[PDB]
Amino acid sequence: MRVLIVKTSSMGDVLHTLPALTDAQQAIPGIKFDWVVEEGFAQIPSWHAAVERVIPVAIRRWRKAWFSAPIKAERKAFREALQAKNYDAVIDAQGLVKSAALVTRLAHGVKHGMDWQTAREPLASLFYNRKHHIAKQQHAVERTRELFAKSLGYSKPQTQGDYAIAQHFLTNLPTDAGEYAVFLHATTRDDKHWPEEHWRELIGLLADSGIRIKLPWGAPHEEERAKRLAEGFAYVEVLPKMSLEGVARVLAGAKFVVSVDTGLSHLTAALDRPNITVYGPTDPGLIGGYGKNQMVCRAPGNELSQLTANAVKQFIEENAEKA
Repeated sequence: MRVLIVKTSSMGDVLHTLPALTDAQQAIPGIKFDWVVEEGFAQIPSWHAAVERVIPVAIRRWRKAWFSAPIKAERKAFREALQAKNYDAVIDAQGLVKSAALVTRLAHGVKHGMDWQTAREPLASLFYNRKHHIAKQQHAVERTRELFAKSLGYSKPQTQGDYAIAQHFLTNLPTDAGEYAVFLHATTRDDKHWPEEHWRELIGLLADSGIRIKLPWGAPHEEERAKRLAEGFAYVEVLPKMSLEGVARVLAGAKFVVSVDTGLSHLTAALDRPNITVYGPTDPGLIGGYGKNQMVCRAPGNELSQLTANAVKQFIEENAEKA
């Protein structure tokens, strides 16, 4: 059986889809999935054993010069790749009209997706052959697991979802795995960041522990902050720029992680690494991580400036058993 997955964006949304493939591979021996995903996240699906072909898209980039010869060429190559195989099922786990009309609609095979009552955008339901009702009030991971189970004819397992991508890295973990923690400081919005002053204080508190701390960056402003945080601490290192797979490997080797609500926090969760995520303006109950060793640290008044490093360390210490 070969199934096509349409779930292109939000690194977190892509990662939250992994447990459903695991369920499926366990219920349907031999099943393989092809996956249409945004180019920036294309490496993620390749880490799962049940994935065969990864078909990258770049909707936002293409949208800015849609009919230019270059993009025109890219899109043609994309449509040809997308329509090459006749699938036993196409599962749109995105539920957005944009991706349903540009991708799902063009695939060959019975198309499954969320119904009018439960799709992110109700109208998206019209592009599917099979509309499944997936209760909105549950974690995104469970919703996708339910969708796959309903689309493929098996009951969703009662056990904790398993992303099953850690095994891809365990074979080649960094030589210093377990000797360091990773602090994920970069995110998408001013108020979602934990003040640098606090990050530095937390780092200071771990000075005599013997632990090393590594800081990632992917953009100049992020590197600049990383350098400011590492300034003065010999046990802190600013990582070189790397691919998503590269940072995933670093995360795979971290004893634990402290992070803000950001894409890499969801990656950390997918790799089964103990993680303390600090929340302010965003609600963990609505958009938090899935993983069991994923810990939620709420800032007082949903204001991260109010979250002290002492509280975060105290938090790490009373949740140490989890880590």
